[PDB]
Amino acid sequence: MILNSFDLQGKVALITGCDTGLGQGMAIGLAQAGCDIVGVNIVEPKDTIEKVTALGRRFLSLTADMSNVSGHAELVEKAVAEFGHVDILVNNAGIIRREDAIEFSEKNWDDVMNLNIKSVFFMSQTVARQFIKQGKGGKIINIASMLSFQGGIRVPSYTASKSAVMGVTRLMANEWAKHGINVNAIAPGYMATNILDRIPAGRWGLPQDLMGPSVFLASSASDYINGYTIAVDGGWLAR
Amino acid sequence: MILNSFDLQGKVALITGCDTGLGQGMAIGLAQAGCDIVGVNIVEPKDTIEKVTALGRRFLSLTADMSNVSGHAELVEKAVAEFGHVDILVNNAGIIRREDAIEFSEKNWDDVMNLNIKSVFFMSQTVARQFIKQGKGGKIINIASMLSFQGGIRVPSYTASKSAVMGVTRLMANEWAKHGINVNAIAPGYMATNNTQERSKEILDRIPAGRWGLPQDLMGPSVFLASSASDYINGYTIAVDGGWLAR
Amino acid sequence: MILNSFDLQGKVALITGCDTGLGQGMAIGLAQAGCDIVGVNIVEPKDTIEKVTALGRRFLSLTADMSNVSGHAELVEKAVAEFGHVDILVNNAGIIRREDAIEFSEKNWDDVMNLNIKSVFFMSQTVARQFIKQGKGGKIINIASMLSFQGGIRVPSYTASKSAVMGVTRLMANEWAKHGINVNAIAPGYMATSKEILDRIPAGRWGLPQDLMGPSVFLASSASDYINGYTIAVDGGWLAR
Amino acid sequence: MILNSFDLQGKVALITGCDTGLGQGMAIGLAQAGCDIVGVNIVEPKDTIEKVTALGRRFLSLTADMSNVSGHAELVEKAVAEFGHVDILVNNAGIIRREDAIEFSEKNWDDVMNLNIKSVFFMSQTVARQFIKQGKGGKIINIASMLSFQGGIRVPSYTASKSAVMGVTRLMANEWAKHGINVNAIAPGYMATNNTQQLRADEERSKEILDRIPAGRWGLPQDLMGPSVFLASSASDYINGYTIAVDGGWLAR
Ligand SMILES: NC(=O)c1ccc[n+]([C@@H]2O[C@H](COP(=O)([O-])OP(=O)(O)OC[C@H]3O[C@@H](n4cnc5c(N)ncnc54)[C@H](O)[C@@H]3O)[C@@H](O)[C@H]2O)c1
Repeated sequence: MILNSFDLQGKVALITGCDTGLGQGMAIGLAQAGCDIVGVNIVEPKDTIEKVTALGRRFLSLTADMSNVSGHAELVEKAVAEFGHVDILVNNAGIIRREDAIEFSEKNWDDVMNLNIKSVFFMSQTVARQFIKQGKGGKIINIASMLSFQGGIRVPSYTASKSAVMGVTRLMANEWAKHGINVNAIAPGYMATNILDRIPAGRWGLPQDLMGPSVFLASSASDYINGYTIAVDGGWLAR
Repeated sequence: MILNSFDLQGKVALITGCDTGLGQGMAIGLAQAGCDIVGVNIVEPKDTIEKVTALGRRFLSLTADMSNVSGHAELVEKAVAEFGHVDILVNNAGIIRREDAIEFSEKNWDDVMNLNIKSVFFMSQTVARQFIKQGKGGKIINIASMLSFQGGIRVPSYTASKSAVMGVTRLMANEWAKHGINVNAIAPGYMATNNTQERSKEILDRIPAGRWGLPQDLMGPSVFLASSASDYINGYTIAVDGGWLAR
Repeated sequence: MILNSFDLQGKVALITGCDTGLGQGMAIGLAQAGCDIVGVNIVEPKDTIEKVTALGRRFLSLTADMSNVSGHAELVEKAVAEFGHVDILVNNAGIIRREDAIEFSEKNWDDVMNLNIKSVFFMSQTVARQFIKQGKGGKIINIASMLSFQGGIRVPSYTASKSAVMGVTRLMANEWAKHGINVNAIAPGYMATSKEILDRIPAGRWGLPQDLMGPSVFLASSASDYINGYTIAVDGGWLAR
Repeated sequence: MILNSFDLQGKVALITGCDTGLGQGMAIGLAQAGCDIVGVNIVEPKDTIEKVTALGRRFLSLTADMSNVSGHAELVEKAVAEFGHVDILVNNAGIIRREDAIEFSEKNWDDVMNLNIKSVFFMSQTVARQFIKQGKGGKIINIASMLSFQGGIRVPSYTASKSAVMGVTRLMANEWAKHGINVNAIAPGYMATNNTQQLRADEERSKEILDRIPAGRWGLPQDLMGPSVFLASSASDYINGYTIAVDGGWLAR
């Protein structure tokens, strides 16, 4: 029965950057579908923890700067100790820096790239090693952007990193499919979080809009989807 | 709770070409998710009917050449009687003709384009009107292809039609989002069906999944795109291809 | 010497739909680069002929409905008889029909598809047969749209046909590239051929027929020999935004 | 008269990585079209200098590590001092590192990203500042890849960087097109240069790729001369933010 394919009962999902907005939405969405949650945040995710534990699921709350790639192995070791396994990774921790391209600083380049693409690759690598050891496959969900498709303005490192996310998602699928690993991405549109007439849906997107697609991509219901980016954008890219 | 968003209890789904292969899979998947099915076919979908009814769901079997666009209005009327509404449409009925591009006949062009794109737009329109009348939105799922993205060989009208499907999917979402209608597409990879019956091994080694797709692989994605779980996805094509486009 | 690679002296270009605007621009640009021109139009391209012949180039004006695919072999035979060979095809003849998608007529579907994609495929087939006979390769330039990439509104058959153009361009390259035939497309942006739209064009101006002269000469020349199956946007940055 | 639009007489082009292969091809093509050339290389590009000067054009040879973004301004200042202006930038300097993704080292990440995307953005920024000062527009040509479109294997930082090139090309156009600056990219297909040397030595793999190139041949440096001149010229003035594949039909197949 196909509805069972969406059910994430007994699954363990590690979501970086889930204290608020989109990442919170996705963490709560995965918990609602049955996942226990490991969070990695720089801010304590109390509201998320309350909402996750209120569903009767567990939340392991890890505090770390995701840009420190040497730190990743331990984060995943702790998750594995606490739950026995890690099944799903959502690489949502990210930042944006706005400055005219002609003035753009090296700091505003490095900080964004270090988090939005470099740490995404290395965290995916770290978790994939654990998936392989487990031998039962795994799911990775990266977070792309409309700026994976279009250039935008004043955010060169964000556009670069998000375009890179879409590309590296393809490579990870190509290389790791043999390990039973799916790697896909969600590209949110313009979301009401920390233009409107160009959205066919006529509304801003919300964290709630990412719950369904994230459960879908985290579940057996999307097993033959791999290396692909799915726009959750109210039709932005269509117009 | 989010798992309730995938539940299609009480919905009616019209699927074209569901007697076999991919369409059969989507019809059955939609039925398992709670849908009553309306089939439109050239041959009786006997197996599909038995599997849909075995789940305690209803199946209306309509028979028609989908390429006849004047006959679409009636098919939707027949559905609205009996079931009372139509909430979901899957435009899966299609064909392919293989012939060297330099020799390609007008017949092999028209036959493919009439079904694969023309009939798809006009059926979507017909069902869209019904959606608007009903006033509670709706879902359309078109079927794209790897040949919406890549050219292939010896199938100019197929590549043309499937590329056109990806594009009209965008327009229909743009124009009809205001009516609460989501129009998306699934692009299957290389699937084991009648459509694809050592050349095989070269392709297979370029599918990261390492296996042909199956009708079962479209059940999850089709239920997803037919449900509230995908409400902010519109005008978009999702590849279900085992990583083909990634390689 | 690379500038020689852009020189189209001795070449013959068949352009459909070149009486005005973009098609006229492309025919003139090709003529400026050295091409003699064969036009196919519904009416005499009088102004285009004047401009081409003023450059010292030949113009053969054929009058026909490009949507009649049974007529193509004759059009190509006439071009080959007049000049001895045909080297370049530009499939510009096209139309658009605007009408709400929910009300869209079958006539406004058929009319647009017959010309914008069906005739494009069959004209390309017709000319490709001639290219293969000649044995010196050839060039096909199809005309795509921003609506090959985006949906638009009120023009279902236009979007269908132009999305199809981008796809069939890929397939024709796949099959014919081995013969030295290059099949590519130009996707013009918003051309002068309101403020809301300009503010989303990075270049901050409408495109002009002259903006297609360089790209069409490039894709018709030796300078683009390893480009095949590809659509090039000439859009002032529209798709980037 | 349109052929004049391709003529780069009086123009000055700065090409990074033009000692060999693709970059050398583009430098020579630009020089054949009339450009004086500024090279930025790790060693003196003797062959390229020979060929460019034989055409009657000037070659300013700069030796520098393009990954050092602090040194870019000085490179451009030298160019401007020599010729009075810089009109065209080709961001060709790049590397690739092959290693299983599951094992991929931090070094193989950083070295590739630093050159292939970071330095590309900052060199573009440096030259764009000069274009704005001059007030006569300018051309930037970035170098994408088939791996801007497809994933590949064993080269995560390459795929990341080249996908990022396609994206930043869009943004740079968005911001700078108003100044008559055109930022575009060329995506070479499978070209017979050092980067495909190992691949081409494997007879079996070589044929599997070649059989999937519709043109039925590998690309060569000469195949980028025309497209680079085009993108560096007034003939492409309404093309902006776009990546053009020079791939013999690879992406079409
Ligand atoms: N590898 C693949 O199988 C693949 C890949 C991409 C897209 N597709 C598309 O998926 C769809 C399903 O094809 P398939 O793979 O199951 O093989 P298929 O040929 O068995 O499916 C075609 C379906 O359409 C029906 N049909 C044909 N002509 C019709 C007509 N005139 N009116 C009504 N119904 C008609 C057939 O009876 C059948 O049920 C098609 O649109 C196909 O082009 C398939």
